[PDB]
Amino acid sequence: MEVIELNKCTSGQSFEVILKPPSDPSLEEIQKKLEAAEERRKYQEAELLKHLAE
Amino acid sequence: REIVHIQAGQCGNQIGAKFWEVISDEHGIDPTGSYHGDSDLQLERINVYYNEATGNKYVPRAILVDLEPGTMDSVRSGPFGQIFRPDNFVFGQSGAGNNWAKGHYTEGAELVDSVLDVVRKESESCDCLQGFQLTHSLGGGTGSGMGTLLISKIREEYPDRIMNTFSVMPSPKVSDTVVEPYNATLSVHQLVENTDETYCIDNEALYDICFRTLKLTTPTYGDLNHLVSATMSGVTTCLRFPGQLNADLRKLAVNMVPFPRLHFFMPGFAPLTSRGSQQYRALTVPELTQQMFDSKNMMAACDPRHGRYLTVAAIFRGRMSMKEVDEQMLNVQNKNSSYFVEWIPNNVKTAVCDIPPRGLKMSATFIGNSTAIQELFKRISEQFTAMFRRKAFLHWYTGEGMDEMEFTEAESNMNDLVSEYQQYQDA
Amino acid sequence: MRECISIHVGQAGVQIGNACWELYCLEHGIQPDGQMPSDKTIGGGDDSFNTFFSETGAGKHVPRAVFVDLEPTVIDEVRTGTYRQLFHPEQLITGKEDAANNYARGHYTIGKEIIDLVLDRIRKLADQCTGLQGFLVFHSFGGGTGSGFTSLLMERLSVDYGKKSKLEFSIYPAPQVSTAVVEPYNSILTTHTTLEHSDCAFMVDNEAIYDICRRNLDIERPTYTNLNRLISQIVSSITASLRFDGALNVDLTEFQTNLVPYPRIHFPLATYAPVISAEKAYHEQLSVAEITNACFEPANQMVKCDPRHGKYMACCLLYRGDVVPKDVNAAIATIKTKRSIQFVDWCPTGFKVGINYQPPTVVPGGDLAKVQRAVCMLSNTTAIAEAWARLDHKFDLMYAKRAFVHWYVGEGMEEGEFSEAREDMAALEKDYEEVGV
Amino acid sequence: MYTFVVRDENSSVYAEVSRLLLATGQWKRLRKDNPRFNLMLGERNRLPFGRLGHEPGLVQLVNYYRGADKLCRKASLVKLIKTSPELSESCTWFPESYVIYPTDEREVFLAAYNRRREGREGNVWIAKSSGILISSEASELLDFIDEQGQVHVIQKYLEKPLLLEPGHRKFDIRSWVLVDHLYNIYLYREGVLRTSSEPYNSANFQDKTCHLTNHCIQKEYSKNYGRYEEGNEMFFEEFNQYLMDALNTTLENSILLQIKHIIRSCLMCIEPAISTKHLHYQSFQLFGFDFMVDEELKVWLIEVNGAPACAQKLYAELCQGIVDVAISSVFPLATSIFIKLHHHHHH
Ligand SMILES: *[C@H]1[C@@H](C)[C@H]2[C@@H]([C@H](O)[C@H]3[C@H]4[C@H]([C@H](OC(C)=O)[C@H](OC(C)=O)[C@@]32C)[C@]2(C)[C@H](C[C@@H]3O[C@@H]3[C@@H]2OC(C)=O)C(=O)[C@@H]4O)[C@]2(C)[C@@]1(O)OC(=O)[C@@]2(C)O
Ligand SMILES: Nc1nc2c(ncn2[C@@H]2O[C@H](COP(=O)(O)OP(=O)(O)OP(=O)(O)O)[C@@H](O)[C@H]2O)c(=O)[nH]1
Ligand SMILES: Nc1ncnc2c1ncn2[C@@H]1O[C@H](COP(=O)(O)OP(=O)(O)CP(=O)(O)O)[C@@H](O)[C@H]1O
Ligand SMILES: Nc1nc2c(ncn2[C@@H]2O[C@H](COP(=O)(O)OP(=O)(O)O)[C@@H](O)[C@H]2O)c(=O)[nH]1
Ligand SMILES: [Ca+2]
Ligand SMILES: [Mg+2]
Ligand SMILES: [Mg+2]
Repeated sequence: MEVIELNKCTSGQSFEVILKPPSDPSLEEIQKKLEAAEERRKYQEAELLKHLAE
Repeated sequence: REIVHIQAGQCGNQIGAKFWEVISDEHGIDPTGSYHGDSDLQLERINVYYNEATGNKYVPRAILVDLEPGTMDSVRSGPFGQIFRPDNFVFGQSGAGNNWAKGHYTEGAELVDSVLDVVRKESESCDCLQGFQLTHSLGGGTGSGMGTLLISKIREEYPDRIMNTFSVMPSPKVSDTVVEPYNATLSVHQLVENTDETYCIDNEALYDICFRTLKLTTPTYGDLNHLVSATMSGVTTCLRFPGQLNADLRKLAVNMVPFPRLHFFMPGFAPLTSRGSQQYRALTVPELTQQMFDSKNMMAACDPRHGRYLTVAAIFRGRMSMKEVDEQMLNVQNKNSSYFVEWIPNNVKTAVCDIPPRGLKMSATFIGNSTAIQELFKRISEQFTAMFRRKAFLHWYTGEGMDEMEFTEAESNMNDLVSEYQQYQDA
Repeated sequence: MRECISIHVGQAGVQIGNACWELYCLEHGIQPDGQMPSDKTIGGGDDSFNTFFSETGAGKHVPRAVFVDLEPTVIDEVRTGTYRQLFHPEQLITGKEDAANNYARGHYTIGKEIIDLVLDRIRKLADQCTGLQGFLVFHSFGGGTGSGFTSLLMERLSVDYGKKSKLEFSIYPAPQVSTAVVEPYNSILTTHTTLEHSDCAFMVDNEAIYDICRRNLDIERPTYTNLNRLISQIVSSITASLRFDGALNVDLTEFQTNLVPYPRIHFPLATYAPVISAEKAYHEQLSVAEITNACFEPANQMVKCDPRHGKYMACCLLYRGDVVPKDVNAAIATIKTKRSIQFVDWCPTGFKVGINYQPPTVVPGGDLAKVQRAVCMLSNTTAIAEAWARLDHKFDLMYAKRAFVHWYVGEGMEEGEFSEAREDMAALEKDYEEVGV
Repeated sequence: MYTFVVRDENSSVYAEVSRLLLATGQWKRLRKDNPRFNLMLGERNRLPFGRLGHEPGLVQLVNYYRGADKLCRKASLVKLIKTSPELSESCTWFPESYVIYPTDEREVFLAAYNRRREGREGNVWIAKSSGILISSEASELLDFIDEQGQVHVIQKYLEKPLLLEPGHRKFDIRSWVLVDHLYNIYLYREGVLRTSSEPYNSANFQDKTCHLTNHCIQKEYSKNYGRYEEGNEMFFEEFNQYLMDALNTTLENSILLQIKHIIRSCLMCIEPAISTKHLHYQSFQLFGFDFMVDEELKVWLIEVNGAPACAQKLYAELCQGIVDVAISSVFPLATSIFIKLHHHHHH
């Protein structure tokens, strides 16, 4: 019912109609996670190569 | 995204040769290595299996291995024998005498470094090697013993690449020697640890398909191999032609293998039609779908109804209604939902390739990770124990330096594998 | 004028990117070579379309866009496609092998290797900006790259561009076109890690798009091409306010202001109408009332759910074509009496309306018919949480058995991250329920 | 073959439906959590509606309407009638009621309570929730609600009920209503009068045996249970004969016209909020409407039950009826017991 903020231009228009009213990780921390994952992959591969060495 | 193919021993080289004949035909490559096809769809991913050589030739990225020269001489003189890179024929003279120990520890140990040198030469010419595929039997000595030795060595040098195998399981129904259960058990022990994907091709099933369905009273190994090479073509279609699903070895593994040890697949193929008047009969998509899921079309002698599917890959080939394919695949799952584990939602994936195989207007290849595969390993285990109880025929192996303990360990791990399937069959 | 950089990650992100920039070019009259005859300010400018396009001295209009994929064949099609002249090589980044539908492989293993290169190429674009607003990020939930690399990228963008807004266009997985069994894992993993870094995310369920194409475009078996052209129309409707003159949603901050009162609950539902087959011989053109009423039909939503059984926090209506406020307000008045629309007690019951007189542009030879008027409704309704429930249920079924988990642990991810992500989702479902019931 | 799942084990109605479905040989019961079903016989609480209708190749149907609880909870029903212009505050067939919370319409209730007493007219009230207190004193009613510690409703007690003879007994009418996926409203032709066996006593507003007609309460505290009819259940043939013999009228005219009007009015009111007409899944549901009849043969709605049991005598027919119009209508297999409620007056 209540229409507000009516704006018009050559390209179109905009408005609001109200019916009724109401009632971060640091760079170092990121680097740490990626390197810790790489270390776990590295450890896994080392354990495999040791197993194969046996 | 290159794959390196290896074929070891008599069975391995004979199915291997057949495989290259089949896919060469599909990709338009003749025995000389020249492309004579009429579709760029044939060449779009031909790099996966073929190296491009001077003169615009295509050479299989294939390494042929055996501890005796016999079979590989026959491959060389075969239909497409000329296509293979001559430097990739690596062979000894002694043979392995159907002895896993000879293939794995003595005779094969002497030859394995030569093979690895060829593997390395091929791998170095790869823009981005995705992994390896091995064709071999488990019942003999070379394919079984030396094949699993190679797999172990390859994993050591390429620990971050995918290892894929087409493994022919032995059966008393189609047997060369009594020690096949020993060789197979020793090999499964290796495969459980060192492969990502293993296609279990049961000679029992291949024979029964030839006898019962295809009405062949007396199948030869060559007739068994037609089924295998046709199936191999089907299961590798997604790797060889443009597509969305399972387009590489790793993505297939991620889709098919929920637990690392349970990576043994039942392959299937359709249509399988006996000769006569019905061979010309037109097949419908509903008929293809029903047949591909039929136990009589499976290449591993296991009853799918005796277990549950963890994962399934289905691939249709030929001109057909994509809508109809989707509808029929959904029908199978919805009409037989109890046989698909409910704790892996949407575990059936379907691909469709335009290019059909030779001699068929349409076909379907099935790849199932079913807990019913435990029946296969139980069979080998029982056959193993019947002999091992009395240490029968063990002298063939102890003579090559092996101890009884290594047999006990192999048996225990294969029995662990069986119980692991049963666990998820009941879950 | 303030610039926006678009980032397209993985196959879905890239291919949807292709459709959007094709459409943008058609809408702005930019040719495949980047020339724009109507642009009289040669070699520069601060017009509204410059938000998405930079200009070269030779008059080439170049997308402020970066394409990244961990495998080259999809971006290679961009490199040799019809719009290959539009992009500068440095804008197109490719790796050698992909994330294999594995979040951990995309985020940790391959992501670590390529993230710095991507940020360098993004920095090059940012340096060309006088007043960078922020980023529009296109990706799938289900892919290893779309899920894994995106969440890493989003984290780093918050570090390197702390004051900039970040919007997502995210493809939610549907079995009918999906390529992996583990896509529920990847979806929940990327949502957990991305949540704090995204200001507003527009989720598109391939299920909904697939069925709209079958139902309204009579396509028996929709392809990504069919899906993406429809998606691009919706995306264009949403970004039109950034690329044309107007007073509603004119910058990225306003999207958050207008659609997202609660930061975590930042997933607005998009509903679009009309979708009409170009092969439809006889079509009676739909009125403002008819297309507006269609915005409250679940069959037209980008995610199948039921807003009657939730609550609204905000609602925007974005019209394109022959529309005037009088007909919009009349339409809303009657709809409110017929339909169940319930706002949360702490928000006003109302609608922000934007109209652009230019009707929707359709790709020549495409599936969509030209219409005289179309609308995209953006509503922040708690009902979209139905999508999280479905996803979390599939997650629980598999994770209870640890199915496929070894693939992720094998890439160096800790198993604990699964449960941490799942716990974050459980909290999110709780947040929605508290607000909506 | 169609497939279904059972997720409410305590439901007598749908246990029977399940039995009937299986007996056709064209239905198969899957495990509780198998998602690949055609039919869900769902749980009463937190039914996962959000997971329905997302299975390609499966038309999915469920035996509950999402949102129907607005009608089927004590406090929700009052609010629904009061706030809906279809029904309105001046609704003639719903007793004057107020929603009251412990420590809300408490102050509004007391305003009405006064002139009730300050006007030489009855002023008995009843307080309840989904533990019941009938009283003449406002303070007794408001005190009782807080001591219970639960959301409650305070309703005008019908002091002039229709009393069956012999016995001078109170009763209530249960009607079973089936709403299918097309929102057809089917009234089961068999209802039941759940009777008191104790004479109605306006002097003492205890002896719940004569004031509360619940089938269970009569069983425990009433010395005369089963006296006048088996199980304190009188069915429509007998009740109709009574009305003809005693009051010179019929069940259809004096009572059923009103009952059909009330049912249709209630369900058409919430139809926009719960209809599954254009939804990705479909709903049907069985309701139990409870009615009071005063001595002027005016019908009053008391409550709506979203998960009704049935009379032992009527289980077979009703459950078979549910299979016929609600289930087989969606999933066809390889004189009607219902009255379809529809009315289109032009004005
Ligand atoms: C054994 C003999 C059984 C093989 C034969 C041909 O190469 C095979 C053709 C194949 C036949 O299939 C039948 C009989 O139903 C059969 O292969 C079998 C049974 O495994 C033949 C005769 C054909 C006809 C195939 C075309 C089409 O796909 C149908 C069928 O194969 C399938 C999938 O069932 C061919 O045309 C094959 O050439 C020989 C020579 C055989 O005699 O020894 C072989 O090594 C053989 C298999 O190549
Ligand atoms: N709508 C739409 N969805 C797509 C498209 N491409 C892929 N998808 C969806 O995205 C999901 C798979 O993720 P992708 O984007 O293909 O994978 P990716 O981002 O490249 O990651 P990886 O390939 O694993 O490295 C599936 O659910 C697909 O249905 C597309 O072009 N359009
Ligand atoms: N306003 C009123 N006037 C007169 N009697 C009333 C009344 N409200 C309730 N009653 C009596 O109290 C009984 C029980 O009321 P109520 O409807 O709360 O119980 P209930 O919830 O168990 C019925 P159901 O088992 O069907 O859910 C009614 O059957 C009726 O006998
Ligand atoms: N399908 C098939 N199986 C074979 C073939 N040759 C041998 N086998 C099986 O393989 C086992 C013997 O192994 P083989 O390959 O001959 O020994 P190897 O040369 O030492 O590897 C037995 O189980 C045989 O049944 C063949 O050509 N086809
Ligand atoms: Ca300019
Ligand atoms: Mg041999
Ligand atoms: Mg990809």
